[PDB]
Amino acid sequence: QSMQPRRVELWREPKSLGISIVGGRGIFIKHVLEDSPAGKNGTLKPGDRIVEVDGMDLRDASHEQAVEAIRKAGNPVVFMVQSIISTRL
Repeated sequence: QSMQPRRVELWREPKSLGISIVGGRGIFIKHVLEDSPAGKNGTLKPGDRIVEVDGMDLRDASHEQAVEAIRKAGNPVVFMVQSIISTRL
């Protein structure tokens, strides 16, 4: 698998997007709600790194910065996500 971030579009429903995030001083997905736009997409999982939202860099974002940027996203919400991790041992 490419270790390039991948584009993920979430379509808002008139409630939440369905992700819990942690981190930020990376931004990571902690949980995905099954019955939500994130759950329905099917490709987002705990541990995924959110690197951009709607073209905006979140690599070095604070937690609060990320939260606002995602809350203030339009429709669809476009994420770039890093889903593959390699670890050197």
